[PDB]
Amino acid sequence: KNNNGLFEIDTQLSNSVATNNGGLAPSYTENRVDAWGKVEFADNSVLQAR
Amino acid sequence: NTPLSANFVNENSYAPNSLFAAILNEDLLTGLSDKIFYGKENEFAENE
Repeated sequence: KNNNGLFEIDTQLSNSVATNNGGLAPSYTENRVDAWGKVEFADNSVLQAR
Repeated sequence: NTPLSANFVNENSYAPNSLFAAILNEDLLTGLSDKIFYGKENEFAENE
């Protein structure tokens, strides 16, 4: 990862990207900030409230 | 014209004897690590 002009290893992102499980791309996990960040959906009760 | 070149140094000033102003790499001042590590490349010769 480039840090203000100097590249340094990112060990968490390295592990995130390298965890592809034999697929072509990094795994998605719902409860983890992985290579795909983390996505929490709103509950369906958002439609009534708003 | 190239850095680290000056083989002769005399002694250091009593007081400020120059004006000075400069432009800084604000990015590199943010990017540099907290701890500087020197080594044997900055030591004086162990014997003559």
